Amino acid sequence: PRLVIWLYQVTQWLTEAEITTEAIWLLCTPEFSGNISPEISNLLNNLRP
Amino acid sequence: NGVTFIRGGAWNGTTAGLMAGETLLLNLAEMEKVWLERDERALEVTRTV
Repeated sequence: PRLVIWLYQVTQWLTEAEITTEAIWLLCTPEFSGNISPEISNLLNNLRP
Repeated sequence: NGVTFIRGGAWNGTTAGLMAGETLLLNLAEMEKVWLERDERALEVTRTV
């Protein structure tokens, strides 16, 4: 019952706040690609000097 | 010979070359400050050989 109440509350909040499940996954997931992205490369290049 | 102020990277592709002049202005200001702080009135000696 605790798990079901947690699921119900989370889904209700997501529906109210207009956030899709994919968005919350991308927000709170611990997994990452593991490859340096172009944004990080630009950040490093502009930060080194 | 060890002092270096123009370190490159002024023309960065992220900004398409804009804001180039500001970096040179900052470097010139740093150079002027370094010159002012370390300036000194030198002693004069004349030698006849």
